[PDB]
Amino acid sequence: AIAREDGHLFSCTVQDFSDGGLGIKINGQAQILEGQKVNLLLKRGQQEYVFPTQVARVMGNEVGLKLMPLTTQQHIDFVQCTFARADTWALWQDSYPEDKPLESLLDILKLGFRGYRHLAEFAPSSVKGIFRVLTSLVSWVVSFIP
Amino acid sequence: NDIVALKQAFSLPDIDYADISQREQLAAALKRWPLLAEFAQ
Amino acid sequence: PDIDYADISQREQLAAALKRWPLLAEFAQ
Amino acid sequence: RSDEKRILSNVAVLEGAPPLSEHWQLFNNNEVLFNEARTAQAATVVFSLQQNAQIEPLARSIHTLRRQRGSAMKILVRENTASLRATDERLLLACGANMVIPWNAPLSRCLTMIESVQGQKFSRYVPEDITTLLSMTQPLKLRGFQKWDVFCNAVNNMMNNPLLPAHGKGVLVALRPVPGIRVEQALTLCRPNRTGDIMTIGGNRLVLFLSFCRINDLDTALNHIFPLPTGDIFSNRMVWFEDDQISAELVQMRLLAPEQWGMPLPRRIPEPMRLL
Amino acid sequence: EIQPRSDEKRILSNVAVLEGAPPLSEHWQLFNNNEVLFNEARTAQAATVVFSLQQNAQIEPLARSIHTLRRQRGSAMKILVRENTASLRATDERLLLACGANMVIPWNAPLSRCLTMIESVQGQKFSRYVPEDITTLLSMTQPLKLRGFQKWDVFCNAVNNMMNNPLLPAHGKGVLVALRPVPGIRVEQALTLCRPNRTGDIMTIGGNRLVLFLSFCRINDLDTALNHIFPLPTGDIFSNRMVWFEDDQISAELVQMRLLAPEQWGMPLPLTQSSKPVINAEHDGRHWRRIPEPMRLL
Amino acid sequence: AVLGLQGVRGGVGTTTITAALAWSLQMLGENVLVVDACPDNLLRLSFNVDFTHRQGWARAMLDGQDWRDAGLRYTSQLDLLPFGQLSIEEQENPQHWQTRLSDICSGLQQLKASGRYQWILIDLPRDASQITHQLLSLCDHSLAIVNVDANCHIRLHQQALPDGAHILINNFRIGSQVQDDIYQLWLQSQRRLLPMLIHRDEAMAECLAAKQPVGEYRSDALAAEEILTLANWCLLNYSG
Amino acid sequence: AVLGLQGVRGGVGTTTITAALAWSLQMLGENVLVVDACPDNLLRLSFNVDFTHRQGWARAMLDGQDWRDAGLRYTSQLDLLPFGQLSIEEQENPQHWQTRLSDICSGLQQLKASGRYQWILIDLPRDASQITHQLLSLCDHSLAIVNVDANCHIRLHQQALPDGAHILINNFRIGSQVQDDIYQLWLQSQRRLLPMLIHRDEAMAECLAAKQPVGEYRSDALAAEEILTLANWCLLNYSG
Amino acid sequence: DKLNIWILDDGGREEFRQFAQNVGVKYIARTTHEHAKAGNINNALKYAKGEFVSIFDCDHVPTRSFLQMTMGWFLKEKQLAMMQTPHHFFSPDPFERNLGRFRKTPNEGTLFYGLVQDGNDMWDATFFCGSCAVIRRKPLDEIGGIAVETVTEDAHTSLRLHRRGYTSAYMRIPQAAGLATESLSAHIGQRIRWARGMVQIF
Ligand SMILES: Nc1nc2c(ncn2[C@@H]2O[C@@H]3COP(=O)(O)O[C@H]4[C@@H](O)[C@H](n5cnc6c(=O)[nH]c(N)nc65)O[C@@H]4COP(=O)(O)O[C@H]3[C@H]2O)c(=O)[nH]1
Ligand SMILES: Nc1nc2c(ncn2[C@@H]2O[C@@H]3COP(=O)(O)O[C@H]4[C@@H](O)[C@H](n5cnc6c(=O)[nH]c(N)nc65)O[C@@H]4COP(=O)(O)O[C@H]3[C@H]2O)c(=O)[nH]1
Ligand SMILES: Nc1nc2c(ncn2[C@@H]2O[C@@H]3COP(=O)(O)O[C@H]4[C@@H](O)[C@H](n5cnc6c(=O)[nH]c(N)nc65)O[C@@H]4COP(=O)(O)O[C@H]3[C@H]2O)c(=O)[nH]1
Ligand SMILES: Nc1nc2c(ncn2[C@@H]2O[C@@H]3COP(=O)(O)O[C@H]4[C@@H](O)[C@H](n5cnc6c(=O)[nH]c(N)nc65)O[C@@H]4COP(=O)(O)O[C@H]3[C@H]2O)c(=O)[nH]1
Ligand SMILES: Nc1ncnc2c1ncn2[C@@H]1O[C@H](COP(=O)(O)OP(=O)(O)OP(=O)(O)O)[C@@H](O)[C@H]1O
Ligand SMILES: Nc1ncnc2c1ncn2[C@@H]1O[C@H](COP(=O)(O)OP(=O)(O)OP(=O)(O)O)[C@@H](O)[C@H]1O
Ligand SMILES: [Mg+2]
Ligand SMILES: [Mg+2]
Repeated sequence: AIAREDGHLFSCTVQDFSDGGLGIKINGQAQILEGQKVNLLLKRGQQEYVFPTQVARVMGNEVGLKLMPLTTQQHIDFVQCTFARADTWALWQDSYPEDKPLESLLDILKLGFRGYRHLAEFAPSSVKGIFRVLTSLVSWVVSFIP
Repeated sequence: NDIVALKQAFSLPDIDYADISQREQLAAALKRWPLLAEFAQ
Repeated sequence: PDIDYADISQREQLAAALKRWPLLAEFAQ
Repeated sequence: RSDEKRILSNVAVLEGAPPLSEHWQLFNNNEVLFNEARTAQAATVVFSLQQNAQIEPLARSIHTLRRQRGSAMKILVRENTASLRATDERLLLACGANMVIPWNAPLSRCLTMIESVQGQKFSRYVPEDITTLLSMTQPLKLRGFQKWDVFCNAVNNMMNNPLLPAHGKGVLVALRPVPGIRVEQALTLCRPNRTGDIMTIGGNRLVLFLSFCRINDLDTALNHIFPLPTGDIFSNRMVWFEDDQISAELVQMRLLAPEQWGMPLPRRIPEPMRLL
Repeated sequence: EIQPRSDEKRILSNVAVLEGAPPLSEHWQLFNNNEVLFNEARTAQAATVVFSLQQNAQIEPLARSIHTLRRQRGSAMKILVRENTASLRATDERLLLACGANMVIPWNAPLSRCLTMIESVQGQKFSRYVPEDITTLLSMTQPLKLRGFQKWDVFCNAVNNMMNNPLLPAHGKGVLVALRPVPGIRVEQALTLCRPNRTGDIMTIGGNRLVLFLSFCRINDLDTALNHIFPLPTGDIFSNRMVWFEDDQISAELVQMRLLAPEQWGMPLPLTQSSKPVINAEHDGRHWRRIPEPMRLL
Repeated sequence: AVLGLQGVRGGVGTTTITAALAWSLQMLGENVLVVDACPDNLLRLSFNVDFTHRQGWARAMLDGQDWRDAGLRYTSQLDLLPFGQLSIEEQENPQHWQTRLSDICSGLQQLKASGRYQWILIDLPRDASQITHQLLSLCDHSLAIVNVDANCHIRLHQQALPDGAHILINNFRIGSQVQDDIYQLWLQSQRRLLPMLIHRDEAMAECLAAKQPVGEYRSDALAAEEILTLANWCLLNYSG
Repeated sequence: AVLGLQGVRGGVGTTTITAALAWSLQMLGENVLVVDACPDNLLRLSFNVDFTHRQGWARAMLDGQDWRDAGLRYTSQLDLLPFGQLSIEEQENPQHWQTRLSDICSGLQQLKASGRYQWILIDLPRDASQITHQLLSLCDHSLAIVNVDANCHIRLHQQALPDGAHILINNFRIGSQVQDDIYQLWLQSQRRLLPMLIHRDEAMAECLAAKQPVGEYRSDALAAEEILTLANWCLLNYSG
Repeated sequence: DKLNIWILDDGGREEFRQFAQNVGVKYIARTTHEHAKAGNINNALKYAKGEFVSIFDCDHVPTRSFLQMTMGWFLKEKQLAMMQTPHHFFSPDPFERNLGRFRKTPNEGTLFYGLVQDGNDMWDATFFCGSCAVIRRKPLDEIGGIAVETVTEDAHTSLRLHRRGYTSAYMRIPQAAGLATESLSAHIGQRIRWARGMVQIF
């Protein structure tokens, strides 16, 4: 939830967090502007914590927040509500997609093609430039003719 | 609900979680406010 | 109680407040 | 030298507290204090600001004191009630005041601040002409809605003024209204209160310039200006408060052709029923 | 003279000084704490350095850093300390000013007044004298170093030694107050009802009169100290008071006190006698709470 | 089901929460009748009823008329039954009419048995009168409205909540240390505490000034969403 | 002399304001007696009285004892007369004892005529009981406590304040638009409104949890200063 | 009462000293900088007085359940002398960052800390991996502290503990997350150091 200085509260969904900011999504862009101070309400279980924030970006539903200088207790609470949660990393590892050898081969082939295209722009030894451009040219021509 | 998420994710049905931070905060609160201390004990 | 709603429309801020909130306007008529 | 320890102060500086030391003299108003400080050389003069109207005569007195008497004298202005702006404080500092003590600081903080200025000399330059200092209080003298060209000219003239603080001349704000309301309706819901605040509309944007407003205290000014909360009326906000940024935005606003500009335009009721 | 002043407009401030506001100009450089800021300021010559104070534990290291900056980078520099929430006593502010700080900004002043005070010090040269030895300044911050009841002899000697210390503010050393108890209760009983909190607070009993010396206490805030070290309602335990807050007055009163005969001096009641409180009040830790007692309305 | 909302003390937000809950229930498709039992007669104003409208069930029964004529149709899925205006003499002499309002209990029972209204919300005072006890007995379930403060902490230890009533927290504030301490104590000591709490939101303060429920006045407010959560909880748990 | 503080609505802060005003008046040198007329009996807990102390003037009168032995001394210039803890059965049926508490009027008359007490603050409830009417009748002056919100704005137009009562504002917020509108309307319309108001302060929220008056709990707090200003106003105006 | 947090600084930086003073945790800044991290930990052990020592890297943030999920086995097996916890990286690794597959492909090190250490657990060969671990101080004092010979000191001290008869354990739940290498060069360098240490141990 987000708290404004006039006393209006609106719900939001935190989508990403960092050391000094958060990213939230609001269904309809209730009330926020790109410099306003906002109190951010985070819940760890049944306990709610308040953190002062400043709005950095508003792009419709998505809003970027910047954390204000926090005290030590606020730092501890923020870490306990964002980083030191005993559910983020386990679910992160459990959300990894399984292994599909054929899709993996296709991805690695695309990665090699992307690397060749990357080297088709810069070249340490100038001569290699022409050869790399030729390889990329023929490769994408073939890709267009699968 | 982090511990609940862990229990739902990877077994752990018999590990009773001792939230010592909540207990310490509650003890400090009981020390700070005599009304709460009077009603609790 | 002592309520004096006479000459209540002669101020701009009070007029705006009465326009915003129907309850205050309803009481002030 | 001789009266360095002496502290000539107004009565209202101490909220009833007794003279804290032997070196304290209490005066009724900042006129007898001025006359007594004229004879002083290195004393500490603590004025008092009760109401707004006192700023100009107090500035004149501070100017005369810092001119006739050198850099040894310490001049402090203790503000007792919220009767001062940032521009007025800058004027008082320019006229020769060591520092202005805010009303937020209680008596003990004020006494520590008085101890702070001891042994210090006023090395800043105080101009001989006083009118050129008072002219810097409000240089715009133009309120309300202005057309695009007039707005840009006024702001550009303010930016080019050499006798104004750098990066502290004002704030230029561009407001993009939420869909469903035009810019003319936003202009109607816009009532600037000060003399140096101007507004304009062009290209589905409402552009404000608040004179001498600081970037931090922008939401307060906007809340004063608009009747509804700022956030239910506008979707995005762009702010320029540095001189280079404001100048760049102005020169990017002049390349807006007309016909893209703007001018001001000249509940459920329950019904009775029988329950059954 | 540090002749070159090329960074006369550069503002090196702790990130906490700007309470989330964007840097006002291109001249503002922000730092995370007051140790990176000190490292960068060791190379400046005329910049404004704004420190942020949030705890009392970081006053001595901040004092040392300010002392080093002032004794090495000359007088052209401008050192400001911005107290954020609450961290300072008057003595700590005096120590910071004596170490080399131009101005300490109280937490009561909001951000805008803080910025105006920052700009107020521009172009000014620190012309005060900063001693080479920091230990003397650190010792000035607490010159009594004994708390609680003291004998009439020890009390008089300690107060006189404090008043004879030249490295202390004139007419700002403390308040000497003599309290005459309410006729219903005696003076040892009044001694039992006083619980000094700070190290430099002392008291003694003699001649039906309780005298207190509160170190570095101003006259205008004597009632706050008395309310802190006595059941809040002063006047239910003392009848009248005599206050001395000037060096000459305190010295004369000490001279008068020294003439009291030793037979009229007091001693604390034995701990066995500390069974029934003198009045209806209990000292649960560091606070006085008055316990209601039964009575009959007339 | 018939749900009665009562507060441990005045000023907790029982009328505002009643109006918001009725609006959220009618928003989910449930027919709702909202009944005001508080003599102050302030629930009618949240549904854009004029102040001068003195008609109500209590005034109907105190004039010899029929109390069914006093109902109001706010939406097709929401009907309102105001208490009715009482004169100053009647307000200052509550003993001359509090025993004459007993006829409402049988009517409310027959309304419950009719089946037209899937929910009958009652706004109850805490005057310890006969009518309050009778109507609270008519309630299938009840909610106790409290704020997290010392007053409610004392009251919960010295006064009897309705049998089976759950505790609903209103006016949950921001940055109150004592509130956090009391809430921590309640999370362990109180077993009837609901898992959802209403916050101190300006929308709730403004809704009565606009003579609308908070959901109608401002659907993006956090209070409206929390009242919707309460309505879902009531559907899942107070169905029968 | 006798100053009765009554709230236009429950939860406005009558008890805490009464305790703070008593503390400030006794700090100004006045002998003060506080009488808790509210049956909930919460005023005693602001003066460090144990929750298990059931005695009071009302309990003494119900049990047949003497109410003069139910007084508590806090300071030399502040005395407290608690209501006393009533049983659950007594709370459920208030009509069994509301008519048995008449001698308190004569007792307060005797205390007023005695001259021992310069101020007798009475914390009155809002229940339209006979005892509250009698206590208001014996009160020389009245203070009506309101919050700046829609509820109190409506109530000031439909319920009768005690004659000669002055309205006191509590729980005043910062940056609330509807509150500002109502406050300006009251300044231009309410003739009985006092020039002083009390802002929402965490000190007033923590004082009851610390079982102390706000002046004793935190004398530097803004609410304490406002209560001191109100006490000075009462001394200058309500003395005679 | 039974948790002491120490900040060990080999740079003698005053900012860390002030931060430790402000937050209330311990601080040690040794005068002689020898044996690098192993020597720092040994000097810290010379002052710390606790039954268990848990080593955390600077970028690894523990969850609040770490000690409760870890300490159970130390009270069940008296011979246990080392417990290991997975290394998780919320920062994108050079592969994930450059190749654009961050949450799609698993991390480079999640095969090791997800399957290989769990396999080593059966054969009692779960070696110390630097961070996210607990070592009983009584066994660790017998071996003379953290081994200082190789550049991979954790594996060496775990090998010594296993050669003195003490066992080891592994817990699968990720309870600490750190920062991945910021570039391909950093990954190459850290792998080179690990390989050099392992060949030195061999
Ligand atoms: N352009 C512009 N900027 C605005 C306006 N209102 C506020 N600000 C900005 O916001 C700052 C804070 O003003 P405040 O909070 O109202 O606090 C104000 C207020 O309490 C008082 N004050 C200043 N001028 C007036 C005035 O004309 N009337 C009243 N009643 N108070 C004033 O002095 C305080 C300090 O104000 P400043 O130092 O000037 O600093 C002002 C200014 O930078 C506005 O209408 N236009
Ligand atoms: N809260 C608040 N309100 C603000 C502020 N700035 C302007 N206003 C409002 O705008 C009105 C007109 O101010 P103005 O056009 O600058 O014209 C002003 C200005 O020239 C002067 N004035 C009043 N107070 C101050 C002050 O503190 N400093 C200065 N420099 N001028 C002041 O008196 C004129 C009339 O002022 P008012 O009668 O007070 O009426 C003021 C006040 O209600 C602000 O910062 N805060
Ligand atoms: N000898 C003595 N003097 C006392 C005592 N209590 C108050 N004073 C005097 O009263 C002044 C105001 O203190 P305050 O109103 O409590 O307001 C205080 C308080 O909020 C805070 N403060 C200062 N020292 C401490 C401390 O050790 N602990 C806490 N918690 N706050 C402190 O700083 C404010 C300013 O205090 P100072 O600058 O020291 O100035 C103090 C001091 O001169 C006491 O027990 N002994
Ligand atoms: N409100 C208030 N209370 C006062 C004041 N002076 C003393 N006290 C009380 O006295 C207690 C003991 O302070 P101390 O012995 O000087 O020992 C103090 C002191 O050495 C230090 N401290 C805390 N705040 C400050 C501060 O602002 N300045 C300085 N120099 N030291 C401080 O922390 C120690 C513990 O202080 P606390 O835990 O807060 O507990 C403090 C506080 O409750 C005052 O001016 N105002
Ligand atoms: N969650 C909330 N946030 C902010 N204000 C609220 C909230 N809930 C209620 N209020 C406000 O509290 C005031 C009183 O609440 P309400 O009108 O519901 O009275 P009540 O306590 O239920 O009944 P009564 O006052 O008759 O005892 C109103 O002005 C209302 O707008
Ligand atoms: N100005 C204030 N700021 C903050 N909290 C306040 C303020 N005034 C009162 N409170 C808090 O409001 C709560 C209830 O107030 P109080 O008990 O005085 O009201 P009341 O009118 O006596 O209620 P009741 O109807 O239960 O007798 C308490 O927790 C109190 O601390
Ligand atoms: Mg109601
Ligand atoms: Mg009450």
